[PDB]
Amino acid sequence: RKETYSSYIYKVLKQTHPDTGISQKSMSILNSFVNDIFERIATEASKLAAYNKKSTISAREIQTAVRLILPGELAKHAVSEGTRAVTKYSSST
Amino acid sequence: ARKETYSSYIYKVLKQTHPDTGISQKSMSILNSFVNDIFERIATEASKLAAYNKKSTISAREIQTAVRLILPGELAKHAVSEGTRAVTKYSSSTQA
Amino acid sequence: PHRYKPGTVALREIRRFQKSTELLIRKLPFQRLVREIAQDFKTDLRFQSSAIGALQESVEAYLVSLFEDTNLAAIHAKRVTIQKKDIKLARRLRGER
Amino acid sequence: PHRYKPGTVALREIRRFQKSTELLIRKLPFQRLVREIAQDFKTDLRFQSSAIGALQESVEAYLVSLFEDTNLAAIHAKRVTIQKKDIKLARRLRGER
Amino acid sequence: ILRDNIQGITKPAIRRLARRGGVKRISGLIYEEVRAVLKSFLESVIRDSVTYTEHAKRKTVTSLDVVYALKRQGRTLYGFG
Amino acid sequence: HRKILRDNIQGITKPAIRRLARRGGVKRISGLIYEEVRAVLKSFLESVIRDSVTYTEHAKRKTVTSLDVVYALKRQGRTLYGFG
Amino acid sequence: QSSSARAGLQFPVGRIKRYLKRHATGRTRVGSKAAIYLTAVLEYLTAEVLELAGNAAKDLKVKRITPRHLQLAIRGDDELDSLIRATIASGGVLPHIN
Amino acid sequence: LRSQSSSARAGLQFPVGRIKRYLKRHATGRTRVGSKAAIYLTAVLEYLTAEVLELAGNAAKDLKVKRITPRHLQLAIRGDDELDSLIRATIASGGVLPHINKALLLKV
Repeated sequence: RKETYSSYIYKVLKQTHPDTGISQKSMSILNSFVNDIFERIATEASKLAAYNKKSTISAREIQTAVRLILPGELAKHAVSEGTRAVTKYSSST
Repeated sequence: ARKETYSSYIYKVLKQTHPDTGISQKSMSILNSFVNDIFERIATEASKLAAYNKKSTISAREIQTAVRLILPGELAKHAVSEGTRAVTKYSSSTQA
Repeated sequence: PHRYKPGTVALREIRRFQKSTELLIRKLPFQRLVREIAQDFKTDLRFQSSAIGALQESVEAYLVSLFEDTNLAAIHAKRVTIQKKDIKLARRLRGER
Repeated sequence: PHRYKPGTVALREIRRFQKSTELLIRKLPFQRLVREIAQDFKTDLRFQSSAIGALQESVEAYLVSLFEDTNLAAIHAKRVTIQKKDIKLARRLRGER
Repeated sequence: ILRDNIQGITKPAIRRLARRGGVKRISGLIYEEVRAVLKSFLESVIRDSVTYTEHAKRKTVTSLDVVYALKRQGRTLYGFG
Repeated sequence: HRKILRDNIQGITKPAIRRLARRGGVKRISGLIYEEVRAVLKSFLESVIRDSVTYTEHAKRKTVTSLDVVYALKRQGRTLYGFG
Repeated sequence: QSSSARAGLQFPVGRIKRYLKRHATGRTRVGSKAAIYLTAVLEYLTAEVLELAGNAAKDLKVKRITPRHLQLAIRGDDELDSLIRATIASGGVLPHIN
Repeated sequence: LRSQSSSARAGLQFPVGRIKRYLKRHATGRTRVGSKAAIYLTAVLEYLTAEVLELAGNAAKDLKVKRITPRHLQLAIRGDDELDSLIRATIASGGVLPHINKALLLKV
């Protein structure tokens, strides 16, 4: 389907410093890495939650996915806000 | 105390290719690890390119494509020859 | 007394490893060292023994890959030994961090 | 007509190109290149502009990687030219095929 | 028209294309082995190019499919379509 | 109980490193290949124990198998064969 | 009321629900951990795109053009090992010498 | 003579219930034809053979009767036809191929 991420890329670049601009062609680069590391964390999360043969994919296997591929420093502050935002969904009922 | 195993069909096909030899347990484990990971990568890219073709069901043309794109040319011509030959044989499903 | 060249340990030791594929590194010191490097990240880990066999031949395989490439990288430059620039160019071309 | 020493002019042309990011090989040359390598092993098929542009992008990136680490392998041997044994040692350290 | 000519005689572009990275003074005879290595790399990418095209069942080529092939050979030239 | 155990990190030594080193093929060694084969088995083995025992602990599991470390070796891209 | 905002942060969750369904294997996936895929994508894309502010004194150029983002993605050694064999369309190389 | 489709309706030798199981365990979407798929039995048959025939090749070279692992690594590095199928080839206690180089020997 016609479906991208580039608008949410643009909202992100605005919730940076809003002074810059998304360029004409790097948003394709941004789309390509967001979906390819999306797909590869999906692959590893699939088979890592498939090795314990548990039916769903959920919290424990995703934080172990997003630690077990990406390297050290951005991994551990990544999983810090991972726990943050997943509580922040449950922050309300 | 309950495990799926590969070794049985392995030793019968080993004894039918070559008649008269013996096997060993760790060598049994190395070739059953070989057969399940070669299945593993054909299966992963089979699902991957039956995904990206925007087509909905896995098919023999799709996996003949898959086995062409994963293994090199010598066993490509081999594996496609008995791919077509096996589908000739099981496609021929008659009363006799 | 019979005596023959220091440096001509080469070919007899070539065959002397090469006929056999038994695991080179001595086992339970290697168990101790993998236990010690593992012991300072997370508690109470054990090993399964064939896991030790797995990581043992993993380090065997990766080391033989390493100094096979430093062997021919040493002969790349008219040199007879391996030295530190050889292993450092191997760790240039490794591609893995 | 005053033009002084060669060799550091090589260095300013070094920095001249790698400041820039122009697609460095020539277009219809790669066009006829990729047609006349594709048409033979599999039969007459047609191309699209963005696909062929991306595939010589692949060609550029791969071969620039291989000659920079070929340069490192050449300067291993304390030497400043580029010669063939550097290239095939680079191809071999890079995973033969 | 379809006749074979030799584009293996590409262009001597490497005496600027090796001028993309820190190639010092060059000293030559590299033309034939840079020819060999790039012909190996292009034939490697083009046979799985046409492999997806026969799985595409239409006689053009395209960019999303070329990046599918390009990462499945591992040498993923990322980011074009 | 505390299991305070320090260096075995040099513990395979000059005959051991020379016997693995010539097992690879090289027949002339220089006098300081101690410390670099030290440091590189440090690097490679901490990589494999990090990824392996971290998702061993993902398996709710404080005790390692062998199938976890072979799945980690294939995760790293150096897929070992034949221990399951 | 709105799922990105009932979550709260600034990525969409409703499409990655079925984009995980698009890719899944295990016949079952949870309806509550969309909340972490958006957190993953938030963190990694900000942890590259905020570094693009380091263009400023080296470009004084207001959009984030194609050589330039890789031209500052390189010195993130913590970054380059996440696009390892991956390489740009028309990006350049960080220069150096002997 | 028999009214039983005896699972080799092509005539192959690997278990097809296992092939139906492995296809519905890679299992991405929801409808996946398990009837056609004996054309992957034929590939796992072809390389059963593309290892065991050079097992039979180096079976003479060691004068054994029982096939084992170092001969498995010499057959895993039989040739460039099969190096590349298992790009990372290291099997357990496989050892290496015998190789001196032409460098070190100089008649000294």
